[PDB]
Amino acid sequence: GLMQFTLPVRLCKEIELFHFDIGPFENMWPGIFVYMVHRSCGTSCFELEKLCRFIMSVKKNYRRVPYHNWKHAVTVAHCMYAILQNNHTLFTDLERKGLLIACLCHDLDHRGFSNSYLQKFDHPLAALYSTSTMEQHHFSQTVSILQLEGHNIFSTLSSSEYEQVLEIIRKAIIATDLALYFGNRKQLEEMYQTGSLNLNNQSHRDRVIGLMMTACDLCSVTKLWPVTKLTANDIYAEFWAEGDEMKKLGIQPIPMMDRDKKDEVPQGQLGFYNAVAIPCYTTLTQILPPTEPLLKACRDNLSQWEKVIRGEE
Ligand SMILES: COc1c(C)cnc(CSc2nc3ccc4cccnc4c3[nH]2)c1C
Ligand SMILES: [Mg+2]
Ligand SMILES: [Zn+2]
Repeated sequence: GLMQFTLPVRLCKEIELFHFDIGPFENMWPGIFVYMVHRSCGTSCFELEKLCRFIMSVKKNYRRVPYHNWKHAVTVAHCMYAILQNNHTLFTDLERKGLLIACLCHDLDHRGFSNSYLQKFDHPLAALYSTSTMEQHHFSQTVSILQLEGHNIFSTLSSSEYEQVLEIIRKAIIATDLALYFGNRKQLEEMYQTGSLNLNNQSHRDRVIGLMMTACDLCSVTKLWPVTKLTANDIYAEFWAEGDEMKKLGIQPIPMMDRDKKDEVPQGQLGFYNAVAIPCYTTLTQILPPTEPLLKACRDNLSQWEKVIRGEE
């Protein structure tokens, strides 16, 4: 009850900044997450025995893939921590509980392959879930782990609060399907400009939470340049393996996944920042002004990719 987690001084300070990197010491990541839950939610939000057992079961159900791994889960949860901390009063007690857990679980049991690859392969998950295939799988796995004896961190919620939190986590995880991001952001853009955006409207809150999930999920583009650049190696390591497997099915992959088109990475990064990253953090900054450091970090990184193209690095 009186047991806090404490980090070393450099981590205690930098963990509050949007651009924090959680470091290469895997054994510290669970404590970093518990620290963030305690400061974000309270030391009473969860029974520490059940939370610790939830964390270690979630860790076990992430695989050894280059990018969609346990480091990504904790990284995405840290970005959500920074958003919630910088927007103290805008979120309910249930939303703060649900969203950090949602981020930790958002890519559970990822195999390193896109929804398109599962469909073209004719993978069983593609028959079970026709759209947002992996994201429906990730939520399914989250419910499974919550139902293990000793793992139900929500047990002290009432029946209706339990149903509300699972529903927050479900929409939050579905919203990390990038196919759905584009329409979600256009709607939030119209609503903000015509002035109809209303944060007491549940359907509006849902949309805003969806954008927060895209922002946290893409947060490698908001780090210091050396982190952004080294994470891009892991992202393309997964993509190029998928392209290899497309060729095995007799299908030319899109250039993003074809290792033979490495040379076009810098130009592909520009398109991604201009079409997805910048618009995402711009709309998020309009709705939640204190998230501006993410937009500023994203624009810095766009500038670094432009310098790569101009041969300056
Ligand atoms: C997970 O989201 C991402 C993040 C965070 C960073 N980078 C990316 C990759 S963006 C990207 N879009 C394209 C389009 C054509 C390409 C042709 C040749 C090489 N790379 C390409 C590329 N990379 C993604 C998808
Ligand atoms: Mg995902
Ligand atoms: Zn993810």
